Amino acid sequence: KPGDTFEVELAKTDGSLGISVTVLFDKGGVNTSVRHGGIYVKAIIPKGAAESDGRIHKGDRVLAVNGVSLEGATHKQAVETLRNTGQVVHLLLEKGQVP
Repeated sequence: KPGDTFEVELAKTDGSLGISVTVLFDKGGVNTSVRHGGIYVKAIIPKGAAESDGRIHKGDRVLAVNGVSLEGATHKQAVETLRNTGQVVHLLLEKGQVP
């Protein structure tokens, strides 16, 4: 559903995740304005990964990484955790909105 939680198994082919995420670019919130934002996939850069698996698009909400809630994280901290994770990263997402 367009706000469902899916722990996506995002497998890195080589050059890290294909998702360029932001924490939240403050323009309110595409689902959570009164609530804190998590992390958002801003875009997909080739690689494979998100685009290849075909789950994540340029607007899905990232809640966490394998249950490690990204609440109050800046985009870098999210990605730092996404770099601490190995070849296949599990991310806890919610369906976002597309551009």
